[PDB]
Amino acid sequence: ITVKKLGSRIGAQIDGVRLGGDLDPAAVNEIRAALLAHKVVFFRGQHQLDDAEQLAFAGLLGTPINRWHTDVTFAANYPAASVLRAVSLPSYGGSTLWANTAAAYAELPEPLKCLTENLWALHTNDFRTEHPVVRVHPETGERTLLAGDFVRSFVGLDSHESRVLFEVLQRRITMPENTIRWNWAPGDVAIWDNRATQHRAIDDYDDQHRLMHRVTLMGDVPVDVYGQASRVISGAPMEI
Amino acid sequence: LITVKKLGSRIGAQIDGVRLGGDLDPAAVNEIRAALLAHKVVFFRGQHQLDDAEQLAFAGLLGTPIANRWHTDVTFAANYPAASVLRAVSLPSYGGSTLWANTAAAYAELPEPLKCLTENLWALHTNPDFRTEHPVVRVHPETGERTLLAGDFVRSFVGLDSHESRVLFEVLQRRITMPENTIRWNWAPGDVAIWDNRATQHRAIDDYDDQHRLMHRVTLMGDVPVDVYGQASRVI
Ligand SMILES: [Fe+3]
Ligand SMILES: [Fe+3]
Repeated sequence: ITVKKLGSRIGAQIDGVRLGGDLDPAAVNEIRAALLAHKVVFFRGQHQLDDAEQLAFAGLLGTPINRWHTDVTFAANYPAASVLRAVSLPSYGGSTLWANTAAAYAELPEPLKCLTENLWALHTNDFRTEHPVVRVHPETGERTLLAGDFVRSFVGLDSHESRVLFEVLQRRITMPENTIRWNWAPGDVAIWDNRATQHRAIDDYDDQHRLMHRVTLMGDVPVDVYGQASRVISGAPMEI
Repeated sequence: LITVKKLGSRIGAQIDGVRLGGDLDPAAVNEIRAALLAHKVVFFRGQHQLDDAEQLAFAGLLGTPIANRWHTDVTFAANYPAASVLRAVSLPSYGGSTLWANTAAAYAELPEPLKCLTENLWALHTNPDFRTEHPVVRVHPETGERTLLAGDFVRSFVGLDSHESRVLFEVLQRRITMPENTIRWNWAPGDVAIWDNRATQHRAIDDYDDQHRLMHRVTLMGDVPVDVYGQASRVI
């Protein structure tokens, strides 16, 4: 199977694969590895995928369970990844954005690294979690920025400071050079590494009917560059 | 003779029981120097005898004789002044007060993430074509206190873009100039101020309309800053 790089920082297309439960572990590995490298990966023409068969496919990768965000970061062990398929699409608009939060850390100036490495944030939805702003990716070892719309404030700074620094970091993360905007066709499937991305839907299709189907994979508790784990202030962990 | 009286919990003190001038006791000079370094700006009242001559001579006893935006003096230069001695000559009928902020306390009260940031940030200062790259945290060469070096002569932070620079500059300045960290002085005739330019910012206030206001300043030579790693500011 084949992997086409869609831009220099994020995104790839994968060809030669019919997604579903029957996949050869060597293929499944190539996909996993493509996902970890490119952060978000696309398959086209998967018209045969239905609800049951998406789930089944998801199951080979891990364990099934508007504004820029990482999914369910108001919880401690937020998802590692999702598989999203187009079901019915609008006649125009409806594209989706992803940003690479590992590339975004790696390109911080040294002073902003020192800042983010030591910075922690309260995320909320009731769910309240203090997470580090820089996590060590458990599979890749890359440090990734952890922020997005669930953030309420930063631990130890005031309102005004929190909001300003939040915007500084979000502007780097969402800089067009670090993002991919996907135009959805029928039979499109997307898979993203939620431990190294943010995403955002675009509401540019007037009130048109749109329906996607998503399967989400269970993820772990972030740890910072010192090994300290996120802290539950409020709410339960996610469970299967 | 001399007493030093705290004027605010973070900055400022008045010193009485001292006629300023070239004639001062070395113990008296030292007790002033001490207060200046602890309190960042100090004030002497009723110094009606002082004149240009006696101020310069007094200034000479402290070190070596060389505005309504918040700034540290002459930071576009590498070896910017350590301190200044300033006397009211002619004050307006209203207005004319002056602000100082304590840039050592400002550093010290930074959340640690922000200390990390500032310990590693360098700023380009400019002004007739002066340009220096200063650390944002300098190590005070007499007290060893770490102090924020910023103010209006800053154009940008090194390795950061324009938007970022501005935004972080404003985050810093907001902490530095928080009213709890500042002193606003109402000048009376005979008043003299001395401030440590290595641990302050100051600001004049233009709330006296047209009027004439005249002060006399004697500035003292300071050395080049170094960061917390020993690195010197670099002339461009
Ligand atoms: Fe989402
Ligand atoms: Fe000045």
